[PDB]
Amino acid sequence: MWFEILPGLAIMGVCLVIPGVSTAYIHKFTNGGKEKRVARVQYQWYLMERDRRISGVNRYYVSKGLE
Amino acid sequence: MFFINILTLLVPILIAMAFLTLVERKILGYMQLRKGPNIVGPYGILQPFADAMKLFMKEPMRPTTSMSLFIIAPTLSLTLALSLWVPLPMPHPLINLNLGILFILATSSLSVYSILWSGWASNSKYSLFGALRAVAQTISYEVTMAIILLSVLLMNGSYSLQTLITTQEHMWLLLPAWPMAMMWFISTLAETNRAPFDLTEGESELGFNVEYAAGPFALFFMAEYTNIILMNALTTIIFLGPLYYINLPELYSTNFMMEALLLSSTFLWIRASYPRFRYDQLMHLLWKNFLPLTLALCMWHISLPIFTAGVPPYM
Amino acid sequence: RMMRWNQERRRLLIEDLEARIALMPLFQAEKDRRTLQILRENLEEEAIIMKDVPNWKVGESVFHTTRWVPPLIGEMYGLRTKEEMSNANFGFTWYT
Amino acid sequence: SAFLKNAWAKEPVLVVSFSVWGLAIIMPMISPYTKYASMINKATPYNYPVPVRDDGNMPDVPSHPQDPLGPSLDWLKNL
Amino acid sequence: MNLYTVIFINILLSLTLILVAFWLPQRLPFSMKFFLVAITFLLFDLEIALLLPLPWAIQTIKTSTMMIMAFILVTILSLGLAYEWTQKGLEW
Amino acid sequence: IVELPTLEELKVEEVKVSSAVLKAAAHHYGAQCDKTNKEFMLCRWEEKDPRRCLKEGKLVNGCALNFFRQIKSHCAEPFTEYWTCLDYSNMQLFRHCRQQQAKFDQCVLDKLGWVRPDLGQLSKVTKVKTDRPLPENPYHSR
Repeated sequence: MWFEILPGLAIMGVCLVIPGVSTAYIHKFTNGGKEKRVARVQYQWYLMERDRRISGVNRYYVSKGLE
Repeated sequence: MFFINILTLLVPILIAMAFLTLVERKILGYMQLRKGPNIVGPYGILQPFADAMKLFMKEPMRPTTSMSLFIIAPTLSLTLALSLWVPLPMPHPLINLNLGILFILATSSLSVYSILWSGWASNSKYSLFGALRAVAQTISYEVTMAIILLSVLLMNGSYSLQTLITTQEHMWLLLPAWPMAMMWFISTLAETNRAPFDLTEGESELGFNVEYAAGPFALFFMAEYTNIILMNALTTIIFLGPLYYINLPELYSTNFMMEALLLSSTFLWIRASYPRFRYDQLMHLLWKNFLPLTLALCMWHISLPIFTAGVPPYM
Repeated sequence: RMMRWNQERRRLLIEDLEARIALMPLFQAEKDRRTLQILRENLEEEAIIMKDVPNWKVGESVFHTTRWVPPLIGEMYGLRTKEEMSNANFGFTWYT
Repeated sequence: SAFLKNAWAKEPVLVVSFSVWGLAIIMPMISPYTKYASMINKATPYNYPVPVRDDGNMPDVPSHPQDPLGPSLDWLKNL
Repeated sequence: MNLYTVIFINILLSLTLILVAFWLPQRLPFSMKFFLVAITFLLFDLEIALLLPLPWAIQTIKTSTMMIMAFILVTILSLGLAYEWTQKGLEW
Repeated sequence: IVELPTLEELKVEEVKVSSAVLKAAAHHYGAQCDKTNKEFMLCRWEEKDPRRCLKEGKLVNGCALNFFRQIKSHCAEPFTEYWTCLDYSNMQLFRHCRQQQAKFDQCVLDKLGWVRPDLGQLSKVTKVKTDRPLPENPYHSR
């Protein structure tokens, strides 16, 4: 019966969600719980870099009004 | 970390790539009143690994040849196909590229060589012709394939595949632009040399695998199937936009999983259902039936934005 | 729907471009302030190394005009941290 | 006309093909929104708007962004 | 760099396979049609290029000229196709 | 020589806050502090030499600093919630956070009275008159 084709599809599927969940949590871990900034245009890289200089060395650390 | 994120996004796809052949040799089976492979392993789950080990152990005959193409070519086919998964924006992409779709279009285009190189490398005048069929059709279908994307982009505003997740937050791009989806789907069927458009490996010997056995056979082989997925996945981002919620990124990937599998299932279903087109029948479709439709609908997609005051926001 | 969605998006495109428009003046004051510092800091080191140099003023515009001239990223960091240099040159392309 | 008919039924792609070619060559000419595209895109502010000195001889220019003077995009709003 | 890292792993994975694959185991076909296609292909491929900047050009303030230009390009090439059809070309 | 200004001459306080924070309040900073901002900018453009317009620049940071101190005094909690949600997004897009935005914007219209500038009305060119003489011979043309 067709249901036997499912085992194979399942294994494919599980192996196609891993990548999307993986890439989207190894980003939120490396960037400090905040989505990796996407610097499409320089302004953004500038702002990002500015952030680095503002604190520690990493941009993800984010200083606030209390600074 | 980034390395781990390279294992994921690769292995997972390779393991899934293996399970597609299985779900191809069973879905084609049940459609043809037969169980398909269930005896090796449970329900045939170990079947893809089994043939892989046989293929690598058999003598790479290396058949008499230009050697460095008998080795370089297979590698290019796997390298480009696995590489094109680098930017796919399943939820977040891995390497977000501002000109992402041009990367995908360019990387696909390079695979036509592997066919050309493999065909010249065998020393069978037959093969030299077989490669010609694929190389010619690939570039041909590429011309409508590219124009169909340019129509899309102009309604997306950018070349970055990440933008479409924000373009398709209210409706799939199938509703609009369905006429091209169909034409993207048929072109995706040609570029993966799948059935309706599989003249290669056709009556030649039912072309560029003729002399390829064991490990070289496998690498292209792997490449084709990974592509089979990738192109289907590009259909599932560009035209069928999976629901995106910024709070939970995986329902995007969960639906990306569901739509990709169904459209991957569709080309499996297409293969069993249709006879293969003639070589000229195939080019007659693209240059006569599709290219005039695509070029005109291309203009409609430069006009729809302007007079409907809908010019898309860059960025 | 596409017409309405992109019109909404375009309005948003306007709402955030203006947000930087407002934030730019501060950045301009900051950039310049920091830029000059890099030039000057390089002057200190410049003098330190050019003093021994025979009859070589510490620094002189290769261009005789007295107009203010932006420094090349190469001038600003060439003698600074090589890593800093690299970041400026190929940093954005490699992004993050 | 008659061929047109058969053409609609035989070789029914070109017909559609040309039809679109034209409809895209017409809608822009006749539409209540075509004008907006050059405006909506014109308005989008990408490069800083540099302020002019106040000779004090200009009433048109608004002295402050929020002033009741100057350009407005309420056309963009409620579009 | 991030891309470089990914790509070299990509080549490495493929070279690894072929290497194991080779190590674990231990004259005149010519039709102008084919050449003609290749040519047409580039004439179309070049056009694809002149059409690729259209996403950035959409945002151009002119708009009228943009479309007037783009429509002329698509129409003149399509006529090229038209003559290709009319002539034996594209008829293999 | 180069007459590059000295460090002590260019050592002034700055906001030094995460890009997001500036962004979150940007719309109101473009509002409460453009009088001086513009001036610095007009100085900057017409007198191509930054070195010449440095002073105006110190005024810029300062005006903003208090802008922040006032925010710190009132509706600070709101602002804190708005920036944190704004920062999480990768492009720090404004529309993901509108509920948090409404609070702070509403509050500053209760406590500080300041107003969020309507779509536009910040892009429009401004007229600011400055004592600094319209630099003649900018470009130091010969």
